[PDB]
Amino acid sequence: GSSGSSGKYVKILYDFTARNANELSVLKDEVLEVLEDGRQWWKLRSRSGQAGYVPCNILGEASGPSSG
Repeated sequence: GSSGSSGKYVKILYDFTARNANELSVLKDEVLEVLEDGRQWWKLRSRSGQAGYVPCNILGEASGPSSG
């Protein structure tokens, strides 16, 4: 089952079009769920239930104004 309920996320900076399955298709101003980090390409997962790899170049730190 679910391990953690409170982790981290990434806010897409540039709209990316997954060239293949291995890749994930995201848009700008989007927030996916980071699964694998500290690696060449991160593995995010859309709300649709899809998971792919993308460049961290477009990735960016996601933070909120009021949320401890």
